[PDB]
Amino acid sequence: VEYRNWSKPQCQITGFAPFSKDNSIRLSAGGDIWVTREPYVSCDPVKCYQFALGQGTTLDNKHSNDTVHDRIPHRTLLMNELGVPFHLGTRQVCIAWSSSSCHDGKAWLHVCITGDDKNATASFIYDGRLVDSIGSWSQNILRTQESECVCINGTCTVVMTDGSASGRADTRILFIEEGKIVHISPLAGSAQHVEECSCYPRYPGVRCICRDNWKGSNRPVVDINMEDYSIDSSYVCSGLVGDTPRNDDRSSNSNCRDPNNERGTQGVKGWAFDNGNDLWMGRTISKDLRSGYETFKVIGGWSTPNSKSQINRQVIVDSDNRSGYSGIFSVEGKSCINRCFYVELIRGRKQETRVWWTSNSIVVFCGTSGTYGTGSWPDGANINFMPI
Amino acid sequence: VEYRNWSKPQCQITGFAPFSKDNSIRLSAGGDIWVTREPYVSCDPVKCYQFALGQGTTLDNKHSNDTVHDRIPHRTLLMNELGVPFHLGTRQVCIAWSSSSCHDGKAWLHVCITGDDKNATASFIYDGRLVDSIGSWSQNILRTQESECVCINGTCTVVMTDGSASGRADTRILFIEEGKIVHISPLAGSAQHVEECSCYPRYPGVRCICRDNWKGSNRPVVDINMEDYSIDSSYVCSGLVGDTPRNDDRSSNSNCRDPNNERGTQGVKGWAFDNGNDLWMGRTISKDLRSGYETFKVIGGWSTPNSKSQINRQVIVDSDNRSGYSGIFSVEGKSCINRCFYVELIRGRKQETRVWWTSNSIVVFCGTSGTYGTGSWPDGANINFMPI
Amino acid sequence: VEYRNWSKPQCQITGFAPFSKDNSIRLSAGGDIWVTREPYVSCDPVKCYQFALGQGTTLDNKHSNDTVHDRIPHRTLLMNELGVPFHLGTRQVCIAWSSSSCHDGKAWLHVCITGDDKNATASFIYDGRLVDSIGSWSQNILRTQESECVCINGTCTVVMTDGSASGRADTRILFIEEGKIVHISPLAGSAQHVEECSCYPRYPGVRCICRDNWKGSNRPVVDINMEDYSIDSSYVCSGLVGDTPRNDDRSSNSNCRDPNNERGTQGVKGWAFDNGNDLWMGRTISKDLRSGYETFKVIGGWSTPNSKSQINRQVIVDSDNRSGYSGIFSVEGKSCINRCFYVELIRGRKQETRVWWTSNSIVVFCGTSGTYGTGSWPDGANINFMPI
Amino acid sequence: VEYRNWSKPQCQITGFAPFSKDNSIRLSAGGDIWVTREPYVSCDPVKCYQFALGQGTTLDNKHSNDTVHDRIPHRTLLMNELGVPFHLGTRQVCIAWSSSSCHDGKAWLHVCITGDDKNATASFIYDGRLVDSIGSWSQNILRTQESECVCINGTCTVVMTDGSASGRADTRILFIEEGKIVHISPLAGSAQHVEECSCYPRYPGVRCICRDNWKGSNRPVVDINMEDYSIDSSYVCSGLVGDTPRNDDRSSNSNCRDPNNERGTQGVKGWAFDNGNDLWMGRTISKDLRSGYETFKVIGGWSTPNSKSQINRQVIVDSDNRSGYSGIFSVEGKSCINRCFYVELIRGRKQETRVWWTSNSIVVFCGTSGTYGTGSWPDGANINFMPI
Ligand SMILES: *[C@@H]1O[C@H](CO[C@H]2O[C@@H](C)[C@@H](O)[C@@H](O)[C@@H]2O)[C@@H](O[C@@H]2O[C@H](CO)[C@@H](O[C@@H]3O[C@H](CO)[C@@H](O)[C@H](O)[C@@H]3O)[C@H](O)[C@H]2NC(C)=O)[C@H](O)[C@H]1NC(C)=O
Ligand SMILES: *[C@@H]1O[C@H](CO[C@H]2O[C@@H](C)[C@@H](O)[C@@H](O)[C@@H]2O)[C@@H](O[C@@H]2O[C@H](CO)[C@@H](O[C@@H]3O[C@H](CO)[C@@H](O)[C@H](O)[C@@H]3O)[C@H](O)[C@H]2NC(C)=O)[C@H](O)[C@H]1NC(C)=O
Ligand SMILES: *[C@@H]1O[C@H](CO[C@H]2O[C@@H](C)[C@@H](O)[C@@H](O)[C@@H]2O)[C@@H](O[C@@H]2O[C@H](CO)[C@@H](O[C@@H]3O[C@H](CO)[C@@H](O)[C@H](O)[C@@H]3O)[C@H](O)[C@H]2NC(C)=O)[C@H](O)[C@H]1NC(C)=O
Ligand SMILES: *[C@@H]1O[C@H](CO[C@H]2O[C@@H](C)[C@@H](O)[C@@H](O)[C@@H]2O)[C@@H](O[C@@H]2O[C@H](CO)[C@@H](O[C@@H]3O[C@H](CO)[C@@H](O)[C@H](O)[C@@H]3O)[C@H](O)[C@H]2NC(C)=O)[C@H](O)[C@H]1NC(C)=O
Ligand SMILES: *[C@@H]1O[C@H](CO)[C@@H](O[C@@H]2O[C@H](CO)[C@@H](O)[C@H](O)[C@H]2NC(C)=O)[C@H](O)[C@H]1NC(C)=O
Ligand SMILES: *[C@@H]1O[C@H](CO)[C@@H](O[C@@H]2O[C@H](CO)[C@@H](O)[C@H](O)[C@H]2NC(C)=O)[C@H](O)[C@H]1NC(C)=O
Ligand SMILES: *[C@@H]1O[C@H](CO)[C@@H](O[C@@H]2O[C@H](CO)[C@@H](O)[C@H](O)[C@H]2NC(C)=O)[C@H](O)[C@H]1NC(C)=O
Ligand SMILES: *[C@@H]1O[C@H](CO)[C@@H](O[C@@H]2O[C@H](CO)[C@@H](O)[C@H](O)[C@H]2NC(C)=O)[C@H](O)[C@H]1NC(C)=O
Ligand SMILES: *[C@@H]1O[C@H](CO)[C@@H](O[C@@H]2O[C@H](CO)[C@@H](O)[C@H](O)[C@H]2NC(C)=O)[C@H](O)[C@H]1NC(C)=O
Ligand SMILES: *[C@@H]1O[C@H](CO)[C@@H](O[C@@H]2O[C@H](CO)[C@@H](O)[C@H](O)[C@H]2NC(C)=O)[C@H](O)[C@H]1NC(C)=O
Ligand SMILES: *[C@@H]1O[C@H](CO)[C@@H](O[C@@H]2O[C@H](CO)[C@@H](O)[C@H](O)[C@H]2NC(C)=O)[C@H](O)[C@H]1NC(C)=O
Ligand SMILES: *[C@@H]1O[C@H](CO)[C@@H](O[C@@H]2O[C@H](CO)[C@@H](O)[C@H](O)[C@H]2NC(C)=O)[C@H](O)[C@H]1NC(C)=O
Ligand SMILES: CC(=O)Nc1ccc(C(=O)O)cc1NC(=O)C[NH3+]
Ligand SMILES: CC(=O)Nc1ccc(C(=O)O)cc1NC(=O)C[NH3+]
Ligand SMILES: CC(=O)Nc1ccc(C(=O)O)cc1NC(=O)C[NH3+]
Ligand SMILES: CC(=O)Nc1ccc(C(=O)O)cc1NC(=O)C[NH3+]
Ligand SMILES: [Ca+2]
Ligand SMILES: [Ca+2]
Ligand SMILES: [Ca+2]
Ligand SMILES: [Ca+2]
Repeated sequence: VEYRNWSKPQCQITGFAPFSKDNSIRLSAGGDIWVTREPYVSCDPVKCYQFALGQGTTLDNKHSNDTVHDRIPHRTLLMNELGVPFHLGTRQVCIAWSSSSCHDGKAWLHVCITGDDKNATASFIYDGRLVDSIGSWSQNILRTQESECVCINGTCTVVMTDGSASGRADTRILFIEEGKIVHISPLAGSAQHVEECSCYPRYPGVRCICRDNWKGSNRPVVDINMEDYSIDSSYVCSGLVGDTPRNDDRSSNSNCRDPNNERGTQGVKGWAFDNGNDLWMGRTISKDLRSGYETFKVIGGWSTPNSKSQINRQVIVDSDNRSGYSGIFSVEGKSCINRCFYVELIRGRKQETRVWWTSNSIVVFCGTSGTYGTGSWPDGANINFMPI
Repeated sequence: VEYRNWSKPQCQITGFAPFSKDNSIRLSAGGDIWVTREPYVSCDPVKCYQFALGQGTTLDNKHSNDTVHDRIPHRTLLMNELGVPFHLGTRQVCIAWSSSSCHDGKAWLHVCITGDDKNATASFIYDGRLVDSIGSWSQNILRTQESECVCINGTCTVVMTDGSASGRADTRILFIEEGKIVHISPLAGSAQHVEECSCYPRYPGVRCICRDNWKGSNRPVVDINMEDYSIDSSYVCSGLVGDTPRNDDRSSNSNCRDPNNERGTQGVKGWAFDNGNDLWMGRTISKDLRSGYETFKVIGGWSTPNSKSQINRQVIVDSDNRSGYSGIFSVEGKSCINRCFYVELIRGRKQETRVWWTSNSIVVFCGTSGTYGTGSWPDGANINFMPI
Repeated sequence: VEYRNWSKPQCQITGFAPFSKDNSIRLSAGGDIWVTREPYVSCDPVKCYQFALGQGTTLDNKHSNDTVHDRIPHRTLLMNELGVPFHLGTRQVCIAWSSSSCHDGKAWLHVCITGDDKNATASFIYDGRLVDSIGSWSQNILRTQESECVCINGTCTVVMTDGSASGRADTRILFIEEGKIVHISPLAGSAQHVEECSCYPRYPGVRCICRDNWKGSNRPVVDINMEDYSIDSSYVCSGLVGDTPRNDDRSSNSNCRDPNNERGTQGVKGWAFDNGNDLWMGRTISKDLRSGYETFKVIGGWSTPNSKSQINRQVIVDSDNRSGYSGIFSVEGKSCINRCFYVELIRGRKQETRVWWTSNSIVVFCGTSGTYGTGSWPDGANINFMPI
Repeated sequence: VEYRNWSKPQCQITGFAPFSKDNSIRLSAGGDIWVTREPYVSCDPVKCYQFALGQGTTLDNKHSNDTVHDRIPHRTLLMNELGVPFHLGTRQVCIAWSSSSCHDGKAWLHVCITGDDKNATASFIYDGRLVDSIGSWSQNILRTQESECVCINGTCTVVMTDGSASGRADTRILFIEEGKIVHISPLAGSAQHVEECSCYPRYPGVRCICRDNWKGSNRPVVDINMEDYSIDSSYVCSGLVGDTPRNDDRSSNSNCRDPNNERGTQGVKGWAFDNGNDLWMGRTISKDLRSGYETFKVIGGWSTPNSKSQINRQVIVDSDNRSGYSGIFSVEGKSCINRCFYVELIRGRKQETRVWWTSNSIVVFCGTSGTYGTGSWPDGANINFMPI
């Protein structure tokens, strides 16, 4: 077993082909399936596994009541193979409410976070044993990537933030190799609030399209240099730019430099990636809520400030449907490394009222160089059918 | 791991011995088991796995209502080992309503199809990652083999059709090696409507006994040359010839050349195979419906037009029982490659009315050179016992 | 992987130590667990697996009604590891109502029998594929060992009988190597009715303590020579001799030669083994029914006709409890090959009336050279608790 | 595969980081999960597995009624990977009410105990087969470690006691290598009643912090020499000393030599470990009951009699919550061997009355050299939600 490093050109994609779905909510109406949220997937050198943060209970349990709450001690990192849902025999990889996982080539890595909001502990597990841990550095809800981290040449990198969500915070990028932290570096560059980074490998470094939860609808970029521990911020030029809440497409701005101050506050985890001066990107269909999902390439979306010219769009989830979080995950090809993405479709309480629980299901597509068609692959759970 | 190529003489069989059954419907009355249809099996160099197209739900679910519909986004390729039914921990290999799977020796291949009837995408997955994809080429429900494809010397071949079911259509045979499409060839020869091909390897090529859904009760043959990408049609000489609806055994014709124009329209996926001038073949017992199943060798059924002389018959499912789809699957012996076959036994709605769902179970036999006996191995689900 | 041959001295045992139990019935009252009967276990070079003949249904199913019947098409060979019960994800190894399984060293072997009582087929599966098959030879319920077969030097041997249960029958001993039958030999020696043989390896041959279901309470012996295909009968000298029904211990006879004609008819599968002139043996506690179980060595029980002198007894199941079938299974030690045994504890219909199903659970002990204590490890299912 | 021996310096810890939890009780309210108690975990060279003594039944079973009883024949050693709970497909490793398991490097070892209180049998299983067994030596409930045993250089060691709980007893330390007992040695030194030893490897020997159930609140030490078979007793100097019932922290004594005679009788399995003259140790928060849990290092707690000076405390379970048994388990690092610990959280009958069953769940932390935070990770099962 050699170490991962990703020195292959990114695959020239043409859109996204259908790749997987797990129907968690439908099956939850007839079967013992876990209550989760905040999902993600990450492929080890051999196969893709699907993660999520389960709430120490199953859906048709009485314990499902009030799962809208994000943090509880009885929360853990569920992990199965991609395709197989989170049933009663799923292992619980660690105690956690915030997470991230990667695979350096040799073995896994799971940064699991539990504890109180004021003082928390992030445990670093690698190869199955616990190797290190870190304390909160600002006493306000220490959180992490919420998706797959990336390891180049034996060294994994996960960005982490602790401070206030809608107010400035303290973010740093830890370089943790073999489960052991061998460096920490704070944020540098023009970004105002970095939360929930979707990070992909781009030789010889790492890139992150994150979540400004305080000042902007535009998305912060974070650039990590694995050979130097140097950090850099920016923003996505895309005039089309998409977080949620969002302003409007003809009234949205971005200069690639600083928050657009357009409904900035609040948001959702998202993703995007470059191709020269072009930017492939996902977004919910709506500016106001997390309903439906759409992908498209924005011409000059990576190098020209405020470019709002799009080519190649695909509806992933129909506008009359729910979505939520989402992140990108990349996988090595035998020639180039492709980039795929997952999309969490949340059902239940707060939005939906018949029921008192909150859980999600997933869908996932992958970049293709070939031709494709059309559709809308959503949840499919009649709320009147579902228990509670 | 070397590549498959199948350069062994086909085993001289004498009938079919009992091999497997999975009791899916019975167990569905007491346990969380998936709703499926369109099953099939395919043996990797080591063991046989059983596939099916599950409808994003379990049987004793409220989501089971109205599963007679063939296509929905919440449809996926379930896959377990042969014998173990599709329970709540079965992985969902991909999103799909139409499918096919093979194993080139090194790894698997799954051509999964989803999307709209007017524009669909067939995703090609190999070794776990997504390698290519293809768009619909005629805007009318792009479909595929519905059983195992065959790979000789590193190159897999799946025939595919898109166009109208009862009217002519556009069929081609794609040669897709390593998940990557490296050729496409359209249909050639005398066949009028090729759907649902049961294809087996016959060195140094591939043969397919399919489904003429528009003009004939006789079954179309398709011949693929792996070394040339050349195609050829014919029809099965068997005067006995069997699709469904079928005309009558004393009133059925076939000239090995073109549709018999005897109740031609509509049909069902089926199978058959040669042995010199002889043809071993399965068929439902009835001309009108898919009830019961029978196998037998037709003397001169492969080389003499309209031969209706049969030797060696076996009742697989009693005439007072249900059947449906069926396909052949072959497996290499340590001397010759045998040919086995599966039979889908569908229960539920449309035919059966007490319940509102549609699902199947399976049985499967294998060619033998030894002696055998008698029986009728069907479903076994008292509809009055079953939920809904 | 080399072939098994067993050229090690049998371990000098001193009684039986506790080894495993699977609580199938208790767990069946709260969980989806299979309905079975006729269990057995067999250790592959690495670990012990537990088999049984499940009735195509789960216990808290409505299909469980009337499972007292021994034969149905919807019957299969369930197989899990020893300890893990037969839950909804257990694979069904083949279609069968009568069975046997062994492991030649390289891979498994399962002689599975289905079909009609008048004409049946015994399918021979090895290494996962189907290699051969055999037809009934007398038109009256073709049956086999019902426990593990034994393979010495690449050649497996399973004894088989077809004919009437309580009247004479046609028994032969087939030598089936690599799934392929390479010889058959009929019965020889003094035995009158051989059914359900418990066969263990005794270099350089095989020995079987069976079930005379027509003329005797004494148990028939069967001796197979792997190097010659020669057969030999006898009977167990033990005056203590135990089948069921049995006569009485002070009124029981055996001359090691022919049926004692003492309640002879009917019986149950059982086991025993030699040690010089001594015979270790299991038996139900009662002469009339299958209730409780006891083991003990009978001094001179192997070489002296009618010896009824016992030393070293152990109650395995209390007299106020149920038992049933049982067989011996041996396992290689790093110095000598030990001999263990399983005991089927049947509950439900015929005997018990509250419920309408029939199923069993198991317990299993193993020979020890060390010291031991005392107990009674039975089922534990309150019939008033159980469903139906 | 080489043998374990543990010749690495113990890792200098700084407290305990969060490592795992399995939410068994919550999930038991919606799903088929086992009833257990007396849990523990033990890491094989590759991954950690979690053990427990299940009561031959599931929680929402009617058989769960009256599981407060410690011993029944229908009791077995459940074993899954750490994280995955004990669901219906968990294997039952052996019949047992008292247990211990270790891994010599090559394979496992399970000392399983069943039988009557007056005469019992402890079966020794290694590599899957049964190798030896031992009889009770005093006719009064033969018991063992109840946690992981330790094997240095091919030889495993489990301490064992048989005699009266609250009165003196007969304890010895058996050295059982390859499943075979190759020595036994009785207790030596100053200890009065040794029960439930938590034993960790400390090159080149083994150390055990046990349970004086008759004369003291202080905890007995047991020292085993693997190269000599020599034993030695002591007591923990910690004035803070903690068993339950306990006296009071300002009124508790210990001289490292003999029982403090302070509420001595009764107790609970516990743990502790040295670091020079310092002693890291767990304890329930309360002197009277098993509620809540706390860890801390006691300055001079290993070498100075009656030292009650503590530094570095952590609340693991809040004082308003339940705990119970607990043991230490160590795992090798790539530089030093760390020490972790598990904590059983029992719910149900005796204490809790709404329900009639008794079962536990678990939490588990691991030593860290890094920084940490704060919390209380308990069960989380609303007793009003739970069945029965
Ligand atoms: C789900 O929970 C809600 C409130 O959330 C918490 O409730 C706790 C106790 C627990 O479930 C935990 O999981 C959640 O964090 C329950 O809502 C209350 O239900 C009663 C039902 O009667 C409402 O009506 C009034 O209640 C009293 C008893 O409380 C009755 O005498 C009368 O009916 C009275 O009219 C009450 O106003 C509800 N409160 C809120 C804030 O909505 C809910 O019942 C539960 N539901 C389900 C389906 O599981
Ligand atoms: C299964 O579904 C049928 C119709 O199929 C769809 O129904 C939707 C809503 C959903 O289940 C989806 O899965 C299917 O695609 C249901 O049939 C209708 O049921 C009512 C029951 O009352 C019939 O009677 C009349 O209905 C109204 C309410 O609709 C009542 O006030 C009166 O009883 C009235 O007489 C109605 O005519 C049915 N329609 C059809 C086309 O048959 C069915 O109930 C459902 N069944 C089960 C057992 O799951
Ligand atoms: C289990 O089955 C028995 C008989 O065995 C078969 O039954 C079939 C239909 C199916 O279950 C299959 O699995 C078995 O091979 C059932 O017994 C009969 O039950 C009725 C119940 O009412 C008895 O009473 C009389 O029956 C009629 C309807 O049949 C009613 O109007 C009246 O109550 C009437 O008094 C009948 O005499 C029973 N027959 C026998 C031979 O015992 C049984 O009900 C079923 N039980 C359970 C708990 O699953
Ligand atoms: C759980 O068990 C208790 C007692 O424990 C044992 O019970 C056996 C039979 C079995 O469950 C085994 O698992 C346990 O070791 C049951 O308690 C008794 O229940 C009755 C219920 O009615 C109480 O009231 C009186 O009982 C008679 C019938 O026994 C009725 O006519 C009247 O109601 C009468 O007032 C009785 O006093 C209880 N005994 C004790 C010692 O508490 C319990 O019912 C059962 N419960 C559950 C929820 O599973
Ligand atoms: C990235 O990893 C691969 C794995 O070794 C390194 O390149 C391969 O390594 C050898 C020789 O370099 C052979 O496996 C192939 O020639 C290389 N590629 C592949 C796909 O096999 C590569 O050197 C590493 N990257 C860097 C920048 O050092
Ligand atoms: C990943 O590994 C390669 C493999 O060694 C690194 O490339 C080497 O760089 C060092 C000095 O920095 C040289 O000694 C080697 O000769 C270079 N390459 C190879 C293929 O040998 C590369 O820097 C690493 N990547 C990162 C991001 O640190
Ligand atoms: C089909 O595959 C086999 C796998 O290699 C090729 O034949 C075997 O290969 C070698 C030498 O040819 C040995 O494994 C045996 O002599 C061959 N057969 C078997 C069953 O082992 C074979 O050459 C391939 N077919 C063709 C037409 O090239
Ligand atoms: C499968 O592989 C064999 C193995 O090479 C092919 O047979 C060879 O054909 C080429 C030229 O076509 C020759 O160079 C080889 O010498 C031939 N055989 C062998 C055993 O070496 C065969 O064509 C392939 N089958 C198909 C259907 O393409
Ligand atoms: C039975 O099988 C074993 C497996 O090979 C044969 O004996 C072993 O084989 C070699 C050399 O004979 C070594 O593995 C050991 O010396 C033998 N025993 C063991 C336990 O390892 C043995 O020869 C076979 N029996 C006969 C009768 O030929
Ligand atoms: C099991 O195998 C051994 C291993 O060969 C057999 O013993 C050999 O017998 C042949 C002639 O019968 C000789 O050529 C060998 O030299 C003998 N033994 C060995 C260890 O080489 C033995 O017969 C076989 N057992 C059975 C029951 O057939
Ligand atoms: C404990 O086990 C290890 C496993 O072999 C022994 O030390 C290692 O063994 C070799 C040479 O000694 C190499 O694997 C490393 O140098 C050693 N340590 C490790 C972590 O790999 C060691 O000798 C054994 N202990 C004793 C006391 O003999
Ligand atoms: C564990 O194993 C080592 C490895 O051999 C033991 O150390 C050896 O002791 C013997 C004599 O007692 C010497 O022959 C070796 O040369 C010593 N060490 C090594 C690394 O070779 C050690 O005693 C064993 N541990 C225990 C607790 O018994
Ligand atoms: C730790 C935690 O609660 N994470 C969240 C989960 C969901 C969630 C959400 O959007 O529902 C918000 C959360 N907060 C953040 O991630 C802050 N960036
Ligand atoms: C895509 C799709 O719906 N496939 C079918 C499934 C079943 C089905 C059937 O016969 O029930 C028919 C289908 N149509 C075709 O296969 C056309 N050849
Ligand atoms: C084929 C079949 O029915 N086997 C039996 C099962 C159980 C059974 C029994 O004893 O319940 C009897 C059977 N008959 C035989 O084995 C004849 N020796
Ligand atoms: C064999 C057995 O019953 N073990 C116990 C389990 C639990 C238990 C307890 O504390 O609930 C006590 C037991 N007795 C002992 O361990 C004596 N040290
Ligand atoms: Ca925002
Ligand atoms: Ca037709
Ligand atoms: Ca008899
Ligand atoms: Ca005490």
